[PDB]
Amino acid sequence: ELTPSEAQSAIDDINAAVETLKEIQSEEPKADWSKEFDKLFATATELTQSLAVVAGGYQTLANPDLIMARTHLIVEIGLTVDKSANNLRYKIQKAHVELGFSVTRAIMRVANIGATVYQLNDSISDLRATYERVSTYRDLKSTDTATIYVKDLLNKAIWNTRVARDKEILTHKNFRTYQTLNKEITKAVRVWFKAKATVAECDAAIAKLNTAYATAYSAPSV
Repeated sequence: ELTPSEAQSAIDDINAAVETLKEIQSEEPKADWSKEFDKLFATATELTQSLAVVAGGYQTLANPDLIMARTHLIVEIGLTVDKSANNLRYKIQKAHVELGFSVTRAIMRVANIGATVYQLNDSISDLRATYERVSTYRDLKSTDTATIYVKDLLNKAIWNTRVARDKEILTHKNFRTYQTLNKEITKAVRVWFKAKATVAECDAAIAKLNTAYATAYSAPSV
């Protein structure tokens, strides 16, 4: 009942979910949700290999309702982490602990050789229920300690500034212009490393970095 075409669509959906997850893992490596990403990716490989057997016209006796439930759950894990990364960045840490736990449980289940259709489908429901619940949690106060999600936004600004510095400032600007910008980058790096930095300190570091880059970009070329 699972046709080769349906099996290939499942493969494509799984691979798209895995690429989304790898990108987020690159940007937020210490995220609570990423504890078991290694197991998830290995399971995704086993799942697409089993699907590839069907897409290739060979016959496997692996249960189709189970393979598709695992497929739907991997897709859901991808969707959940993507929405969380994009929408929950300033939520209190409790939101991320709870959503990370839901993601971790879902990964453990999808990799579990004893998983049932009911359990996999219930994991999909739990990811959705957990996302909806923690979405209503309160936001961090600017005086709270920055979570790793806020620190990752600062890190992104640091790296964005380094990339732009090498392509636009070192290439065309004064040595003093380059060095001044590097000093401002260093100030942001220190905030990023300070374990007790507040949300406000991270937001201020981002804003100062953007102003420093603008100053350097507007400098006269030579």
